[PDB]
Amino acid sequence: KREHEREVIQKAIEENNNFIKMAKEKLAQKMESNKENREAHLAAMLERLQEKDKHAEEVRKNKELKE
Amino acid sequence: REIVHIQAGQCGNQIGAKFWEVISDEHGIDPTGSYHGDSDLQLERINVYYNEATGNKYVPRAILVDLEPGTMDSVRSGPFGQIFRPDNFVFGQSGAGNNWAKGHYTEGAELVDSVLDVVRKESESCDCLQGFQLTHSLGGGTGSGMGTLLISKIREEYPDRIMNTFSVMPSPKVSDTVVEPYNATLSVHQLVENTDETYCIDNEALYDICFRTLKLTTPTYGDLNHLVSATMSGVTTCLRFPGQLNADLRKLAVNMVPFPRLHFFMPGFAPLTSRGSQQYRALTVPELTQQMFDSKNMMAACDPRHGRYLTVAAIFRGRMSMKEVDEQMLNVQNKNSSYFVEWIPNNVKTAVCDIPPRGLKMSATFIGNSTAIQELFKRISEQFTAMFRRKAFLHWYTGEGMDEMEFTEAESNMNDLVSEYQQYQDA
Ligand SMILES: Nc1nc2c(ncn2[C@@H]2O[C@H](COP(=O)(O)OP(=O)(O)O)[C@@H](O)[C@H]2O)c(=O)[nH]1
Ligand SMILES: [Mg+2]
Repeated sequence: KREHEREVIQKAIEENNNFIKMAKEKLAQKMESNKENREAHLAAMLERLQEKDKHAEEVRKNKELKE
Repeated sequence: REIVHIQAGQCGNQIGAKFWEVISDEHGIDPTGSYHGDSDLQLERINVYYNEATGNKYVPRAILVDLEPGTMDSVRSGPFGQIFRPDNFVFGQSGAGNNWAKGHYTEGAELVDSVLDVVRKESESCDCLQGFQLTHSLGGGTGSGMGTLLISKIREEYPDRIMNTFSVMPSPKVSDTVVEPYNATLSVHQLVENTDETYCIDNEALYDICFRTLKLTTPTYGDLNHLVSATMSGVTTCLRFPGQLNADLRKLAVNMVPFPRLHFFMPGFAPLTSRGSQQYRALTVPELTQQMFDSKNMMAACDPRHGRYLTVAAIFRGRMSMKEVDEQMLNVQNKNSSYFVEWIPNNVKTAVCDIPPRGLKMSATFIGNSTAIQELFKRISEQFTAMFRRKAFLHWYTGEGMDEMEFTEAESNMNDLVSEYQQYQDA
């Protein structure tokens, strides 16, 4: 019975730690996943704007080769 | 033959304090711990419960236990709060949340060693320790969970000593939480194995007595504890005063327990009285005998006519005709011989004590080992199953490390106990 008593409190500690652990890891993964996604969305935005600049160069270029 | 007293949890300490209050008055001990009585009968066996101190001061051999300081702080400021040895106050701060697991496995396991240090300190002062008596409820967390943990560890360190308990059974009529049947079933499992004598004090019976008989519209715990303290005084009379019958805890056990697991007793008492309500008319002996046997006077909500008495101990108190007592005691057995097992000859024993309790000129305390007690455990088992079949409220327990299997085992063992009682009812 003494050994059973030890196993019960050890189980409670284990499960409590496992809950803390999985919560810590689950959260860290979410914030990482969110950081990548938001950055990837902003990066795609700038890239589209940066080819509007390249396009504008090509347009001004096309006007000099117009004369 | 010294007895070490232990009171655990809210209920345990509230009836435990009331108990020391009542018998201290009977032994002529004031809150200071000084004796002021007129009879030498009072002091002859006062060593059973009291330690002798400086200035011929008497100090209860009592250990107060709880996982929160609330109730024990109320004890220390109560009437006889100062009589208790301050070092014997052993308490945590976290409480048990009416949770058996917390009392037995986590919160209580942290405190139990401190308690056993005090038990041990008391035990070595004893010339010849006969055993322990515990007061507690089975419906909460501390008294139920930690109390049975204490019992198990006391048995480990004192396996040749008698363990006795006053165990308050939970009832929906007087209920704090829904998980009381869980806590109680887990506790009964412990009690069946690790005590020699258990007085089953049913809150259901205590309520019904207050309502139906004492005509108290809305009884409080204080009212309920009037009955408990009266009963506790009576069932320990033979241990506290000189006598030849059931004078120690072991001889009581040998006379009351034909089979080791069947050691759960129905206490009874007469006359039933409410607090303050003064009684002017003293009962005749026939009246005491009839009442103390009536179901309306049993402290366990069981019908004794639904079972058979294995053994009975009776203790009449006051100035009376001991011949009239023996006549009336013999009449009950001879008129209702069917309700006593024929295969235990002369299973009813009677004692008499000249000193009556306070406020009554005479009284009778009943201690029955009836198979009808199964009705108490069946009732708990039904309430247990109703929730357990849906695993309801179990997360409170699994959260402290407990597994469902342990509930199943406890359930099975109590149902076994029931069937054992049924086996002898049809013998
Ligand atoms: N007779 C009586 N029963 C009580 C008292 N206090 C609590 N109870 C009962 O005991 C159970 C609650 O257990 P409790 O002692 O409060 O839990 P604990 O403090 O953790 O040991 C319920 O079934 C209550 O009805 C009391 O003062 N007197
Ligand atoms: Mg309580």
